[PDB]
Amino acid sequence: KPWWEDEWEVPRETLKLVERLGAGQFGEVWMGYYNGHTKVAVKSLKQGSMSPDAFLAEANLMKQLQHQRLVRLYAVVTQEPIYIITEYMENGSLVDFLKTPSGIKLTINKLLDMAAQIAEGMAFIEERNYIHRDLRAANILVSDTLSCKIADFGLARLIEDNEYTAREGAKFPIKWTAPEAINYGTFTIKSDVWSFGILLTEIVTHGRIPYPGMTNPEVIQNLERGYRMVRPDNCPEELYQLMRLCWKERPEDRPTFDYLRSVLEDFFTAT
Ligand SMILES: COc1ccc2c(c1)c(-c1cc3nccnc3[nH]1)cn2C
Repeated sequence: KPWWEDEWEVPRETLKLVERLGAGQFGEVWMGYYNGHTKVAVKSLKQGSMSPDAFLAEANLMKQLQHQRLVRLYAVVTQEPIYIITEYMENGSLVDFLKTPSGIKLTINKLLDMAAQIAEGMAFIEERNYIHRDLRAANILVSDTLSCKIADFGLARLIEDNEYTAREGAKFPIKWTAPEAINYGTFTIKSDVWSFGILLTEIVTHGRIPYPGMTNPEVIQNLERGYRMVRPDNCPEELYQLMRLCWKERPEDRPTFDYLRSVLEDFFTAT
């Protein structure tokens, strides 16, 4: 729909940017208020840094993916500078939160709780025939009530047929990305499952970088041998064995996201 007819389009006057949370190559991220009272997060596009159409594609995708466990699109300003306005998450990135004084005091119980909420969000995505492709602690946001939500749908895709294949020159974070997606550029919901496995190590290690003390080539090489990530410190063996299902050699052998939720809910209540 055209902006003058789009229900997500708002006048720019309704927004007040209060505090800059981040700045990068492609724009900024602010905490602000909509109509005076409603805390929102504003992502503004740096005019010229990238394509307005490419920028907005993230918003259009969020129109299709609405759920309590996914960070919600709030509105767009489609005149330059382009704004994407979203649900505000008071506790920010999971990778950052786990490192704060509060984050540090969480029981393994609450950690499993959180892990279950993420998998619940991914189950909705799995069921809607989407993939995320960028799943990792840095892209999970945390509310003021210590609940978690999927974020960053920049690379997220709808799957008409089974697979989305990226460019041959396309490059992805090597520690989080499934072998097939690194090697062949082929992504499926199953390659998100692999990332989920890695994310579990970030949760239990409180946001430490995966594969401690290993370069990418060493990581790619260990995997090809049949090795997986060394048991993280203080990791329940149950959770570790769950990570392992996520890291199965064949995509189709990796569990569903609905299975992972249900399993993580059993771990959680049993503690
Ligand atoms: C740059 O990363 C940060 C650092 C601190 C932060 C943030 C992001 C956020 C935050 C970023 C963010 N982005 C979208 C929707 N909700 C959000 N909440 C809140 N705090 C307190």
